[PDB]
Amino acid sequence: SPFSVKVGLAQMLRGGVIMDVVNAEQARIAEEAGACAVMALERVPADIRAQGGVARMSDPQMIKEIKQAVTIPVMAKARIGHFVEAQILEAIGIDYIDESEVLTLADEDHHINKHNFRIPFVCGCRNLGEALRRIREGAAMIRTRGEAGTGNIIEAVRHVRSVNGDIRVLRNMDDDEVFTFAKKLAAPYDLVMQTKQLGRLPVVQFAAGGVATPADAALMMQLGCDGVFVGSGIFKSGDPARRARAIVQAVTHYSDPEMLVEVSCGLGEA
Amino acid sequence: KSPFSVKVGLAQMLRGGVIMDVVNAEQARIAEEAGACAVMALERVPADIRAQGGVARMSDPQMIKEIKQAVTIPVMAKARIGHFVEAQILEAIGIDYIDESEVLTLADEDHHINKHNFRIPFVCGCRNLGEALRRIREGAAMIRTRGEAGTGNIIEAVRHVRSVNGDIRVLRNMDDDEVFTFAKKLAAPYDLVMQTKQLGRLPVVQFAAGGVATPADAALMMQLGCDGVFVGSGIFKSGDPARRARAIVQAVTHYSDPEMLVEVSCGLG
Amino acid sequence: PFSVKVGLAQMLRGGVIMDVVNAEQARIAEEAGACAVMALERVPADIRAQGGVARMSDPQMIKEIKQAVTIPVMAKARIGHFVEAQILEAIGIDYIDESEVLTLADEDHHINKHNFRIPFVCGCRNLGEALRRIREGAAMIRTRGEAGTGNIIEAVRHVRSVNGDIRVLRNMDDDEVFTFAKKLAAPYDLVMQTKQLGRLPVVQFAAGGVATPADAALMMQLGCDGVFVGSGIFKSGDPARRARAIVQAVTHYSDPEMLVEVSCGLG
Amino acid sequence: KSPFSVKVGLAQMLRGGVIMDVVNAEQARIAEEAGACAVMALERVPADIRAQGGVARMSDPQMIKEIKQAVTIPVMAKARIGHFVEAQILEAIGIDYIDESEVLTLADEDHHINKHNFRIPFVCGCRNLGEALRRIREGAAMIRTRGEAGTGNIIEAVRHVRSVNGDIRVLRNMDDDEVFTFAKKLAAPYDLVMQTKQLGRLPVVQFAAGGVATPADAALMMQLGCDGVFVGSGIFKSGDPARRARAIVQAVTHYSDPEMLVEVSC
Amino acid sequence: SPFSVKVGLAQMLRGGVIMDVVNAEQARIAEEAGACAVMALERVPADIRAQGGVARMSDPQMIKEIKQAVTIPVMAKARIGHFVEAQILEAIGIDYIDESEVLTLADEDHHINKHNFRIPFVCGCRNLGEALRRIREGAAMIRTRGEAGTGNIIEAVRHVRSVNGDIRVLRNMDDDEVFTFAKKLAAPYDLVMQTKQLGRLPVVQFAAGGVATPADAALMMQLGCDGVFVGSGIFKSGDPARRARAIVQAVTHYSDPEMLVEVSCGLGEA
Repeated sequence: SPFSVKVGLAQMLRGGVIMDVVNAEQARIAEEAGACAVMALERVPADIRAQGGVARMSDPQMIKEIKQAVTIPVMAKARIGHFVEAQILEAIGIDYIDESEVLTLADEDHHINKHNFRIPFVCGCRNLGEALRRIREGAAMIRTRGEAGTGNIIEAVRHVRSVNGDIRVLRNMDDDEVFTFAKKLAAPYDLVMQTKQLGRLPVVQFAAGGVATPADAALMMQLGCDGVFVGSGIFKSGDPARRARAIVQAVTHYSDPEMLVEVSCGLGEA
Repeated sequence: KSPFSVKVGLAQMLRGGVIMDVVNAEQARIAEEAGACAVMALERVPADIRAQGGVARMSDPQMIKEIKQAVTIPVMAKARIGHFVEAQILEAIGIDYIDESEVLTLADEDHHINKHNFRIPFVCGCRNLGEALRRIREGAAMIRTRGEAGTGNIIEAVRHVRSVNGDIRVLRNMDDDEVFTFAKKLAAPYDLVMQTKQLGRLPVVQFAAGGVATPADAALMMQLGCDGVFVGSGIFKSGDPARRARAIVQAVTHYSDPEMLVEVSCGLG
Repeated sequence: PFSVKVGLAQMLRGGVIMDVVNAEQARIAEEAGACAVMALERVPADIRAQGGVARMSDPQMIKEIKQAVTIPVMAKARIGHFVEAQILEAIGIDYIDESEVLTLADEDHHINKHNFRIPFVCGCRNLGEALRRIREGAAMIRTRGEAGTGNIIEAVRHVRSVNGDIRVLRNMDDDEVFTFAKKLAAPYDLVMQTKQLGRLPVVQFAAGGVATPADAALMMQLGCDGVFVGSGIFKSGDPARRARAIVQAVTHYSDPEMLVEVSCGLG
Repeated sequence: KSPFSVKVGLAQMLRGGVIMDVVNAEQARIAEEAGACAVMALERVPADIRAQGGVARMSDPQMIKEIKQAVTIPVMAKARIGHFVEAQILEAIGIDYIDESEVLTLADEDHHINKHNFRIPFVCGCRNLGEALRRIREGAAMIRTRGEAGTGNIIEAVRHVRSVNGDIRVLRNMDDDEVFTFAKKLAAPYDLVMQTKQLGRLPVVQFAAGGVATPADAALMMQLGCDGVFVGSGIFKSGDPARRARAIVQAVTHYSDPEMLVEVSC
Repeated sequence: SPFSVKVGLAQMLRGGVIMDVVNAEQARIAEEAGACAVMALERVPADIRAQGGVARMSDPQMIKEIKQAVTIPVMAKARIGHFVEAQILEAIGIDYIDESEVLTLADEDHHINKHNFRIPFVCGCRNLGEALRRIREGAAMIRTRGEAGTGNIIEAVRHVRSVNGDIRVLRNMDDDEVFTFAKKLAAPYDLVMQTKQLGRLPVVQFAAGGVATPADAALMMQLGCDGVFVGSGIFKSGDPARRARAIVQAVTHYSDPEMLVEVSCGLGEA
């Protein structure tokens, strides 16, 4: 009912690219390049790993600057388990909250109870069980955690293959054996049977962590992802507008090699 | 007959050849002039990949096309292991051969590209016979021994060449009844193992790669049963690249002629 | 040709094969509607117990059973004992069982079954094991189960393992089947054949611990094409009746009313 | 013709043969009559050695002489491994072959008899090629695969035969440059390894021993590349020993003829 | 036959000192000081350990410069297992090839098949079995590997004592027990019996690795060595001619303490 409408809200981002932006200049460039949403944060994931320090929810002032600078949906990060950082973001009037593992963990044992919010949440996962548990907690959209800040697609591929692999195993599986499968996944049985009946994840599945090139973006789409997230890697190059446009084109035309060649050609240093 | 057999055939044309890593057109011309049978186009060398660290991907199509238009010999380029889209892009640029390379950052830890789904032929690495047979069944048209790229040290290449050729020779004479268990222990497809037994060699062209630094190295690989060698930027990181290039070509052509090896090695710095 | 031997074995689909130690027992098994009999001198329950080495049976006793019935006759060769197989081929039996219930004769190699004109049965515990036996030329696979115990638990584990992995395979990304063949240690061409068919490229029966009609029927409902049954049948009061019951159970495996009638008063 | 080559030659005459364990003259006559190419004289069988326990030595020369005078086919007897004096005694009784046997109680854990110091030829056991080559260099004229005596179980004999013949085949095709390291890993004398490469087989007669109980067993050994088989008192622990004996001889003679194997096995 | 003549060639160096030389200046000094042979290489063993990098066969140009600069035999190094580096050296017309462990190993499992060459090889060893295996592969001369580049005689003494120790054990050994001794050494039985009958190594045995002083050289000779190798240690001093002459004199007069005092006196820093 109110969950299905949050699920529905996130289906509108299918075939899209979401871009990390630290200011309004960057948010405009991302919108202009055809990003389906922007992710507002103050310190990038590559400079969070490197500089160290504690990474929290961004200053509401800077989030509001980005929300008023574009007409596409705006997302922002709450530390895992930080249900009050989420309450604040809901109250600023952003479109989506990302319960992010790129920020400093705030509860080691419990995630936000996402059903208690009106606006939809994105959660990370590395396997099907992790995704189903986030969904039952009320996540409306799943991303594969991948390995943020590296530019290395290897973990994203492992995770996407893990999730889609286990979904395919489910489809043909003897019904009598799905009980034990739900135990081994540590996932709620009703959401596992829903996943069997759909033959896919009961919500939008995007790829995140290490998508650096058009070819990366397209690979994720060909593996069965519904869209991709991309870091500030884009804006740490010579012509950010061009690199941004390239990844959008790549996700739109993911099965067209001729298109991938044209956008990749002369694209510089990643 | 089959589209695979045609790709295997295409790769036989490189037998007795030297393939050279080139980062620009200047280098590609030198390699062609020195008698290289093909060039391998990449932006960052394997010795500077190990050193600088960072993620190593497929090269910019712009620079690959510059090298393709600068020579008439075949051009190869690297796709990260399992990165089937980097391969699609390279197929579409119109290069001759794709190298599914372990010199680049791994992109799938568990799966290699399904190489049968491509029109142009692939090179794959291996360290033993089972690894080579698995790459072939995935559709590799040409195998190289992974060796140990960026070091200048032939020791790993020798281990691997000896491992592969060693196991091929064991196979040739092996009781047929025992080849089933041999296929299990190799974790290799039984039909390609029996094909290898019947031929008494690898069902595709086998080159050596990783640590071939000197003419003597190149010739050693050929005397161990390799069909050709790959060579890194080591060539172009010396005083007279033209000369060092020419020397390794001559060494692979005249691998059983000590008198020739002395002449090309003499004053090589 | 292999496909001819595969085809020969499809004729046993929906059948019960019965261990028999003499002609009296072979006639009872045929009369009860067994689709084949398995000739041996010492049963698997008395092999575990008496100890000692268990070999191919005396050709004299096998020939007595072959001349006593018109249904196919099977006999056991020790694993890897290709000469015990040559002898059985030459006696004119229909099927050779390369059996793990006999004393192993080669720890590292199975018979090269392609070098024989008559078809072979082989055991397995998982898909990889079955595919390897098939490529060696097995025309029919049984799940090894746990012979001599009367305990169905291992047969269920193995049937579920094989059918489970076949189902996983059907829906599996083609690009991932290479690595799947590596992890199974199975020949890639037979794995892709199994994917295309959506089942085992030969007849799959259950063996080891099938003691009751309910056991037989459970095997059939799990996706087996038939069952083997030991001398357990003939170690009871009315062997004819217990034999008939298991045949009926395999024929009518989805009919609870039938299973009640044959199980009732079975002692 | 070296004195070793003559002993090697003597043993080649047993090619295609069956050697039978016999505890008396009655049994020795039956074995000769059934077409055994030699008899092996001992007091306690290997199946009753494992069971009764105790120390197993060279047999009483009296009983060996009774068997030697009872047949015209060669007679063999067992010396404990390393017991060079038990060998001296057997040489002096005038038997044809000495078996340096692991079925008897070991007498030297670290050294085998120096078999070159004897006029008559020796049989030695092995489990792999290196072990065989080392026995040969010590002067063994004939090798048997140790198998697993007293059990009736062919499994160890098959493992060992496959091991030896397997390594011989690996050798045939092997790069010459790599044979040095192969000799190191086998712990075998390099000259005998190169001899084995050049012949494509064992430089002496190779028989199978330990667990050959049935005609099918005997024939399997022959099809795996053995030149003959040894057989225990298993034969004489049956109803008609003459018939079971004759069957194994027929099986080794006609090892690639299934129709023959069926008739003798029935 | 052709092996015995290579063995014979190397017997001519008995009582000699072989000197590592990196140029013709050094080769002349070594010849003048009475060296029985020179060993031609580009990078010394002390600077190979320190600078790191891969150490290969030297440039044939520099080897030929040294061969034409002296009338005493010239040796050069081939990496272990590098049979083509050996073919090249044979073809330059040097007198001896050293299959050296001071260079980067090129085959971990196999040494050069030295019988396939016309000119004689030197090989290293640390024990008798290792020496016998090199000899059977066709080595005409053995050196004890010692510990090259250190100036420390300790490993050379360990190895010389190990080899000569096992040769002495062999001499008195029951013939019946030599079979098992050959197994434990992992050495070819025929070469072990040859060693028993001679009461020494069937080829010339020199000491190498850590011979820095006249006293070192003499100690090696008194332990039963037939000669010594010496590194560039000699040429890394004030008067190379003098230090060179001293070690030659020491090996010639190894049982004359009065001679050892005179050559050692005022010899400076090693």
